[PDB]
Amino acid sequence: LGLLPKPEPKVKLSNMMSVFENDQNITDPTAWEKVVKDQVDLRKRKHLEENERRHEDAIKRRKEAVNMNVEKPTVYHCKVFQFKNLQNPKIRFKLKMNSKELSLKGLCLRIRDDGPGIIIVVGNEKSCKFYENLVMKRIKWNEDFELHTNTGDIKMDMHNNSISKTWEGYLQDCKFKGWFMKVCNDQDSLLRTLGQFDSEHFYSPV
RNA sequence: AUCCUUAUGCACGGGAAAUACGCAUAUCAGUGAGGAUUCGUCCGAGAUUGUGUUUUUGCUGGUUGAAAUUAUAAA
RNA sequence: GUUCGCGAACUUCGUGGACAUUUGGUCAAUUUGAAUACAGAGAUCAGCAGUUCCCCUGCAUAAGGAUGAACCGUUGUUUU
Repeated sequence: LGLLPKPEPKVKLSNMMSVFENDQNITDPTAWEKVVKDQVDLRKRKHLEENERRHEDAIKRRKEAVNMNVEKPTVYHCKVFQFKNLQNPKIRFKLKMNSKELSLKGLCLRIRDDGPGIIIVVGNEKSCKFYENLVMKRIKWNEDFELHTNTGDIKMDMHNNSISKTWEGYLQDCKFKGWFMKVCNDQDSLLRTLGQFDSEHFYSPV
């Protein structure tokens, strides 16, 4: 009740020989072949083009969508860990980038660079879990690594270093505005820093 | 950001089948349908009824035949 | 009586069989107030898509994993 488009015959290289609606099918053999192969390509290309378009639009959406979603978080899972040492760059990098990725409110404090330190990680539960996994399974805090400096590249054998999850709880409010990794010269300083969020307790002296 | 799992949705592509595939102001149904069994047990999702098509829906193309047939106008 | 056969002088005598019958056989159609018709009016070949179920492939969403990536992050005259 329209004739707004038209419906043609879907040829392929197995039909090819059997379609006669479109002309030239034996007349101009290679022309016909080109047409049919070309058609097939278009079909495939169209499919691929469609996929590409979808990919694009999704991407466009996602950026906007993230920005839009400033939802009010009802409850925050938290996990606070502590490590004997982290003179490795790699571990630090992991802690950073992962945190950045996962909207992970928290920090990683420590004493005297080489000394022991704490991580406090907070957010949605899945993210927290992921972080924990990264800490415990993915990273080896008992690995031997290299320090790159001007004086010389220093080998750091650390079989002694280890990592433990202290806490794994739910915090009434997450007072951590972001992920504020730090170092301190002393324990008192560290404590003070911790209490900037009105919460010292996360640390555990052993 | 990279790789994978599942489900789905959209499609390319490749197949098989339409004896199949629906629909319901229906009756029942994981608060058990229908089935297994070595008999101790086991699987666990439709069944009943009614009914619409079902040697097929929608469209295209050819040959043909069919009989396939040619405008006006001035000297 | 009507046929076929055989014995005696086509023709005739002597003789042995067999001898029903009709129903089941109306073209329709049109023009009638019997004529026209005349058996009664798309075929065949071939694509494609649809429907269902499957498998693959790429994309999307949901979820859910796994993994990577250096390095530290935030609460009295020259360097003021």
